[PDB]
Amino acid sequence: DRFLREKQAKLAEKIREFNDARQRGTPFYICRDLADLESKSGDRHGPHIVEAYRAVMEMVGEHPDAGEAPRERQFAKMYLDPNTQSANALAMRKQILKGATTFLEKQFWNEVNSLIAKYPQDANLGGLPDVVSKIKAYIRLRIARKTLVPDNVELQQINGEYVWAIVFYLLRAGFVTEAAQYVNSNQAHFRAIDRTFSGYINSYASSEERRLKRQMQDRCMSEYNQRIRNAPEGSIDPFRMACYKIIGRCDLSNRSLDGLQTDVNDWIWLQFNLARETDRSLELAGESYGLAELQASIREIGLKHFPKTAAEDTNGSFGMFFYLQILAGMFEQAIAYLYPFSYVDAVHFAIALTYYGLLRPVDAASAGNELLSHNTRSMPQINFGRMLGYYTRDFRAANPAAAVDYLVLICLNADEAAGGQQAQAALCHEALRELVLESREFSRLIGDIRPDGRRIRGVIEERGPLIALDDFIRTITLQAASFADDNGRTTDAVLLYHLAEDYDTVVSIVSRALSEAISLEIGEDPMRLIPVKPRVTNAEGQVEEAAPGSSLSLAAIDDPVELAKAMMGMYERDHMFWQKIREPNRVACSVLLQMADIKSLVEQGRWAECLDKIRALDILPLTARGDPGTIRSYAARFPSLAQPVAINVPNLLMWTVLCCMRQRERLMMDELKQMTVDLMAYTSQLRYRLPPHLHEALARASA
Amino acid sequence: DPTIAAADKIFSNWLASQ
Ligand SMILES: [Cl-]
Repeated sequence: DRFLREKQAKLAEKIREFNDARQRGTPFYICRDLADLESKSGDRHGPHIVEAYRAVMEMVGEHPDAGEAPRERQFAKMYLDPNTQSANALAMRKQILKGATTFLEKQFWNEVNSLIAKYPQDANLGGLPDVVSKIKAYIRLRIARKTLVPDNVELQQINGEYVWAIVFYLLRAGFVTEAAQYVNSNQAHFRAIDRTFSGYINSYASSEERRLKRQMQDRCMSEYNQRIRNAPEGSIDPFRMACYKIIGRCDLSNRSLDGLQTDVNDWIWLQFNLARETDRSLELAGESYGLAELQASIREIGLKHFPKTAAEDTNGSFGMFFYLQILAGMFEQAIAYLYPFSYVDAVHFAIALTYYGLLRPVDAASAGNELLSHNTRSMPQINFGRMLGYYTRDFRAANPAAAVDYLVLICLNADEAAGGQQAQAALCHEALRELVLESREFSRLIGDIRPDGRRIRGVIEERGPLIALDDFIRTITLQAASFADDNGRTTDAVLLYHLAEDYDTVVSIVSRALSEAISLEIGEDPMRLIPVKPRVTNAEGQVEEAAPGSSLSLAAIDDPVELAKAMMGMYERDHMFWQKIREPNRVACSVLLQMADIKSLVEQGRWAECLDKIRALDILPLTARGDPGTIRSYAARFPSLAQPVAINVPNLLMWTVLCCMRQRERLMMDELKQMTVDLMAYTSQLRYRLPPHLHEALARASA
Repeated sequence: DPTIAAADKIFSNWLASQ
């Protein structure tokens, strides 16, 4: 769980680099990279998954040392073609076999070189050692180790060289041409021991299909039956049999290397080497062995030799079977088989494959299936969408950016090839929508605000190109905004409603939060708001390109007054926002700000100023001395006043009255005491629109 | 049958080598 948490971290960042590369057009090698990470994490099943990755590399054409890599989903159209009897299908099947056969030849060839490099003086090669020369050296070293053959078997020799061993191990290493031309370099010597073989191997090396001419195939098969199949034991060089099995595909019913010293990799190689696909409607029973039969073989080996659950596993052998299923292009089954043993590896390997288009996804209509299901055509499907979303719920709460990287990968299957082109893109949207509503990181996901009101694009809309992205971001903002205004999260609501360009609503929200703060008595603790989540988490020991004050998010605003000033500040400086705010609304907030200031003066202890700013409001009749008539003029204005303003008139009085009575304390005095009681007339005339018993508290503070 | 019987021999032997 701890070493795992680290593994998930390094992988998550690679998936970050991955998406940056896809968007910018930078060369990227997903399989090569994912393999490197897996080889450095030291799992027991590691090496098998590393091998599988590299097998897919050879299959797909991911060659970093040549700056060559296939385009995004280059095989989707080919692999996802439902018509199993199409040109696309036949080509896809061929490439799997070719890739696996090629990979398994390279695998062996590397061993040959390693063994030679381990014994240089013994190898004794010339100035420009050719492959044939290296193979002979490899045979020599095997001989010295007594690991070339099983005892009691004598091999045909020529000048001290086991000619058949040399031919076989050249075919084993994929050097078919060099095998044929080695025989041709020794025509006479081969003519003496086998007059027909040269003809067969030359025909074998001259074609793309690695097949013999029909006429030759008949002759080779007959000969193999009459002179080799049922011959006295030890009457035939074990390697010669092997060469015939390979060259002539003799005895496909027994795909094994009995007389030879072989391991599991030699067996696997033989299976792919002998496999052939055909465009012909029919094949002879004795020549019928392609990928379908090969896959069927691997399938049965799984049930018989390997575990399905993690409780049945012990030493990490499940990796071998996953590896086999990959070679065979049983991709959906391979991933489904691995998930229980290592869901992390399963998830990322599925990403690697889906990127190239080698993983059949469920359609959107059946997006509620278990990991592995089958479609109408009985073909295996992986629920890529759900698998990802499910995977991100191990860290989306404490790392929403990483979660966005994965959810975006859902749109890999959202192209013309997948079939459900736009339905898969819709799934990705909902996955991201449920992420935004579930988290409070709006400054990160949707965007932040600069002092002048300009938006700082969020992570999601920057990944727009990678998810078919207009109104989606605008939509999820409005709902996330309404959800915040209704649930009393004032700061989030202001952030979101501004991003949605609903500036008028923003003013109403700050007016309300500011109105509530003004109402509280002078003495209570100041009203505090929960600040929006910061857009960046600058850290100890780390650098902060994002300095405080550069955005609303990094302003740490938790005071309704400071909030109102900030938003009203930018809205009034730029006429663009201003004209989009209703006059009564903007004017109301302005009045509230004055009120908050008037309140600050009282709580501070400045009487002279209080009176002035209150007089400046021109809401109360405070220039009248005893005038009965003018009072009415203002009483009729009350209903016109905005709610959030009117609701604090009761508070104003208590301030205006208290301050005036204090002013009496420090003609002028008589006049001040006059208005003081004049307010007490203001209330009365409109007493059934203020609190019930304000007088008694008012007159009290009035001595 | 021979190929199937042979595969069993190679993988059984391989498993025991773990
Ligand atoms: Cl074998």
